[PDB]
Amino acid sequence: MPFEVVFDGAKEFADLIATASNLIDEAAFKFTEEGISMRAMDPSRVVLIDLNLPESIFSKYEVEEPETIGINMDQFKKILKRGKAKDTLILRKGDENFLEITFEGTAKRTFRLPLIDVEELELELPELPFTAKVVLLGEVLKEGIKDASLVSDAIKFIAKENEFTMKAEGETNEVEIRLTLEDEGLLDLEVEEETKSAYGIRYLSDMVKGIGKADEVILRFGNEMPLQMEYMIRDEGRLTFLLAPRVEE
Amino acid sequence: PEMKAYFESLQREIDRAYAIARKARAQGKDPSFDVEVPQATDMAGRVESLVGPPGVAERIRELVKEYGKEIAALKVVDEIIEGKFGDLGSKEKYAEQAVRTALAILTEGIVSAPLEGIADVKIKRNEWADGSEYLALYYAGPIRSSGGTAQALSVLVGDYVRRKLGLDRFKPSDEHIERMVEEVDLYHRAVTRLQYHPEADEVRLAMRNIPIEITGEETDKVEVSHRNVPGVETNHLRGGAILVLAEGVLQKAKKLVKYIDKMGIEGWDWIKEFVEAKEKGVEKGFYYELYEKFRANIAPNKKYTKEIIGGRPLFAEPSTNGGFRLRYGRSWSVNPATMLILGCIVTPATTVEGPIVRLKNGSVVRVDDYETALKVRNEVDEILYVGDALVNFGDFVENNQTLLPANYVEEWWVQELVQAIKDLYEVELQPFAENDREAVEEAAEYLEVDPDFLWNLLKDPLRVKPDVETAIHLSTVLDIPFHPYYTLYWNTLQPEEVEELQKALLGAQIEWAEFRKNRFAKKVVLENDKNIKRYLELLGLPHRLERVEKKRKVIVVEYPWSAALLTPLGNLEWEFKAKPFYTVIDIINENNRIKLRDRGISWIGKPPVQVLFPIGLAGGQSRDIKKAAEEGKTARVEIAFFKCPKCGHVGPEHLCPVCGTRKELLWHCPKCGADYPESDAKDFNYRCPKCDVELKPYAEREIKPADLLRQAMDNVKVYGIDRLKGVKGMTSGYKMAEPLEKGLLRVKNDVYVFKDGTIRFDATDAPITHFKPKEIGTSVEKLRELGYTHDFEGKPLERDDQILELKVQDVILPYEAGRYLLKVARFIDDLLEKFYGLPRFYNAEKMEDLVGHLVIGLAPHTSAGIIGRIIGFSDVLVGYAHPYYHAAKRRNCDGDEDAVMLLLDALLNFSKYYLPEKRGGKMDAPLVVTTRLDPREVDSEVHNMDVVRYYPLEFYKATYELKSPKEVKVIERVEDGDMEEKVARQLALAERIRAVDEHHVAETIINSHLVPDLRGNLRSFTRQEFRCVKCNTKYRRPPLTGKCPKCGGKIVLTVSKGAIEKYLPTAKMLVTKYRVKDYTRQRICITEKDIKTLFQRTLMGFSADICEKMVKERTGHS
Ligand SMILES: [Zn+2]
Ligand SMILES: [Zn+2]
Ligand SMILES: [Zn+2]
Repeated sequence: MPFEVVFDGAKEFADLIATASNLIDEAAFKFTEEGISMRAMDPSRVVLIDLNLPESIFSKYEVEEPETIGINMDQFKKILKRGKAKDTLILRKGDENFLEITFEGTAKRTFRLPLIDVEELELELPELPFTAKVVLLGEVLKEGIKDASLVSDAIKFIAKENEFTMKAEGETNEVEIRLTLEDEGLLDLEVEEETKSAYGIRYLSDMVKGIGKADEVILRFGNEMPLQMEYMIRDEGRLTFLLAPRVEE
Repeated sequence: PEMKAYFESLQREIDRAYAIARKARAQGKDPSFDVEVPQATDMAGRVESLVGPPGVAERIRELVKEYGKEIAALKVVDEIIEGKFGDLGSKEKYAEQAVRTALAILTEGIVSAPLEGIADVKIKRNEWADGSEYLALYYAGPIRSSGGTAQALSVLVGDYVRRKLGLDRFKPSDEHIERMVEEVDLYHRAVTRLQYHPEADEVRLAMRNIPIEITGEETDKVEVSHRNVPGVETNHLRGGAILVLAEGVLQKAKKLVKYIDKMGIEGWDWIKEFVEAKEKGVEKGFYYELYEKFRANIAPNKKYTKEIIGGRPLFAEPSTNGGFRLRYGRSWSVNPATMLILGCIVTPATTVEGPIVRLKNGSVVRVDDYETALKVRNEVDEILYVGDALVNFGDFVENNQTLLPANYVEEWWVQELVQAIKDLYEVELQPFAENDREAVEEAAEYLEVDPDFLWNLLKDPLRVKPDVETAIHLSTVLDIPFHPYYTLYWNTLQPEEVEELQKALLGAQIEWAEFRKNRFAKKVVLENDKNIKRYLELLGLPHRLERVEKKRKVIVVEYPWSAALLTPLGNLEWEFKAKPFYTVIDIINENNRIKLRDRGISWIGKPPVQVLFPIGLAGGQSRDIKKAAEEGKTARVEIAFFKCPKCGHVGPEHLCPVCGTRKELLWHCPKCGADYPESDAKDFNYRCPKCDVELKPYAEREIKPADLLRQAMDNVKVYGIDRLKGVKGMTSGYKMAEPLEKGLLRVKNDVYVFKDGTIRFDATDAPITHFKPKEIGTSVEKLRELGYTHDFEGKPLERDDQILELKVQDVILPYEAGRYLLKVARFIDDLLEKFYGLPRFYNAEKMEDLVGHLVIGLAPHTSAGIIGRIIGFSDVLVGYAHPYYHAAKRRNCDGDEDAVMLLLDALLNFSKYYLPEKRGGKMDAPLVVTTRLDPREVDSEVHNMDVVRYYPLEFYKATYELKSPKEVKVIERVEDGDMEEKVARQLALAERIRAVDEHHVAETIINSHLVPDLRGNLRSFTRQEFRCVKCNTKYRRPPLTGKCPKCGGKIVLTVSKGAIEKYLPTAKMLVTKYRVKDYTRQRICITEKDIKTLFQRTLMGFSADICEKMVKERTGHS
């Protein structure tokens, strides 16, 4: 159960805590020898969060016995709120059920917080082909979602062979975001067949609020298949989100 | 003479307060000339407080003391009926004064039934049945706060009344009985859920057996089917008839036979048969037999049923008896270390020990004081041991209550010690006190112990307790059982876990030590992988967990817990075996050198009023008087005015603002339109010569506060006022106005007032026995200045940490009453300095300066208030009382909270003219004060001295025969929340979830709150109340109208869709956090109903959705 891990930087992980806190409210990061992971769903049934952080992201990584602890998103979010990326993030847990967050930067800040007993049911995710996998940047997703969410609440995703488009309609205000490979915002296209689906942009707003500007974002979804969006962290970590499609109009 | 001299000092202080009350009252600024409230010497003065008669106090003192109140009451009834107090009139008056007076004598003036309970007493005739006369009792509104016993006893009095007058028994007809049964059912189904629901046969027969009839006016606006019933005046629901009928007699049937059998009245065999109808219910260890007797008892199973229906159903462990540890005391005490962590009154105390607590890291440590709980409170997982509690022997529990066996305490063990050395080494040692140096010296010589340790042991056995080696050394010689402190609860689980446990201990690393031939282990090193340590956790054994040695769980039991652990096993010499009808301790004591005793075999457990000024709706929305006087709003209400004969001023003021002469009352004739001063009204005997009607003091007219409020600010010369509000209507009989200057000082003194004109602060107290100055924080010099001279040991009061007894007129109020009543004292001082012109009497500037003054305590449905004296302050919001200050008779009427007021405040602000005429709360008015409470200086003053931890052996040895708490002979043989409570439910419920081992069973605790949400959402759902913006009290019809025809505002509807959506995730997250059946339909039906009403296909059921997961189970199984 006692373990210690030292990760360099505080702001890069604070973006993950920010995205998670804005997409989930109660989660318990499970700690394995391969790294820190978390497979949970928002308690309002809006998104599905799957955090995969290997030990390669962490500078120091010391485990005695793998176990699972619960971390509040709010409190831990407020800790790394003003935490500078030039600090040294230190996670330490000993015999007692306390969490020690030592910062070795301009001022050593050894922290301590209790760890509640979360009863999170470890649920997995099945595998099936989506036939629509796109590789796009993050900033294009930012400006593409924040502008269309004001004119409508649902956005339609359509991907064809070497063609990508995201059109959303409404009462008297239409919009579309069409990108191809020869553009400057779409990296890669792995679309094999015609794909079209509808989703809620209101989930996509807070879902993309924590994304970066140069982070490669990969989306996987289908026609009647759910929405999947995963992106890497420091080229090794992977964060995957899956939300159910909209069965309404 | 000490308590007598203190009573003399109290009498001098009351004489001074009466002198100031007369010098200030003589001014005429109050509706009284002299002091209206008298003092009572004893119960005789308190009986006359209700109805009198004025002069029966001598007969009470001469007959109650001699013959007893049962016979003296009948003697007084005989004196009233025979006409010894004066000619009253018809038989209804003599019968009324006899019932009210006799009721005041039997109840000792504790209840207010002759005042607010019984409306009238009328003799009627049974013309519809035979034509004979009978007695009819008319009850008023407030009847529930009077207790069910006395309500029955009154009827018995009627049985005597008709016996002395010559009336006849009442004959209920069929329509009367069926109507009363209908009133019980309707009153029981909707108004108030009673405890015992009566049956038609016993109401019919029992009602037929009742001699006189009882009824009342309309109490609850509940229409009945049986209308226009002969002999019944109203066609509504009478709450008094049901509470006196059902809850009065049927509830107290097991005591009413004792009253009837005690007085000597014949004709009550039906209640006796009713009591009799309630009686239709080699290889064997001794401890096992005692448990069989404990299970065979009906009292713990029935009370366990009442607590299991009156709370959480099927959540507590059936094996471990939850509740406090049964600690008897002499006629509650709870460690406050567990109050804030997690029925009866929870009395706080810091003298007893605390329970043990399991930490979060795996260790288990005990919490004896409140400081440890503040330290380990952040790692508490569950609360195995609740705590301790003192249960008085004279605990009034009727309906065949048995006395459960007493726990094996450390005091009876001291008694076992002094009798062991007394029977073996003939050493005379008196326990529960300090002995001479000779007896303790030789006892220390034979027992090889420390005399000082024996002094502190005999001094305080709970504080000072021996270690394990002295206990083993003293058990194998005196043939005495082991020490109770180091005695585990071995009778808590099957012996298989013990049989496997000793085998798990055979392989453990156990080291032994030898001290005075005592072979006792020092530590045990054992792993949890071989056997679970759940039984060890149930034993309450402090241990430590360690997993840093690459091992799973290596727990170690160190000294002195190791020796105390291997002591019952006989140091692993004899092998324990699971035997039928033999418990663990029985088999241990079967073959062992040290005996054992089962310790735990028992477990138990607004209104914002500032002035009596009727403003009505003229104050706007908050009835602000300042806004009405400022704007100019008039109040067309019923009020009275006064008249000044000399000057000519007319106003609600008592004293003439212009002149210096006192004005009198004004009487307006209701029929005519003339006003008659008080002087002219009393001349015509308050009768108008023209109209033959009664001159009413008040009348409906207009009120202009702009010209009234201004005439009062210049009197006391005040200008800083914030906001003042009055009442909607005067509930008193005369409806007399209150001087506004009092409110002008209340708005600046930050105090509030009630309808009775007294500033009564509601508080909660508790009876105590003894305490120390350290717990209250009082110096020795202060206690010496209070009047304390010596303790119960006769030693002078010099030691600070010394047990001191409490006197009669002593109260310890919290900080809230100190600052508030301090502000009230400043209101009286400010009231005396400018409004009365008299010097200040309190002269209190700080909270501690209030010590020494006198207070008055008034209880609900009481006409007398016991004068007290503040002696200290407590941090807890509740106060402390004394059994003499707060008697045991007044506690049985379900009265816990009391109203606290000041002496001079009531002496200068209370007026009898403010009595209500039809309505009334739990208490009416402080009509009589009581100060003389001499506690039998010749008789009981000595009995009170020896009460400090008087635990005899006859109780502990005689308790194994399943006695009753009512059998006082065993003692006489030796005597001769939505914020705190909601979180408390969220934590205790989780503790119950941890207690049931993830095995949840359907229950109704939160569902008790979910049903009103279901019927409220479905009920208000089809209502759709339309309320426009401008008009609020103008509701629109449920059909749609488009817009409000009266006002040009949109109509707002209340379908209850957005207000209830806040309480749903509260329990929805808890219900969603577990898969249980029979409740999923209620949880998902309402939210799916909201979905269907308002109108995201979820990929899968990961939010704990039992819908897809469950149906998938059934479908895949088919
Ligand atoms: Zn005058
Ligand atoms: Zn008249
Ligand atoms: Zn309107």
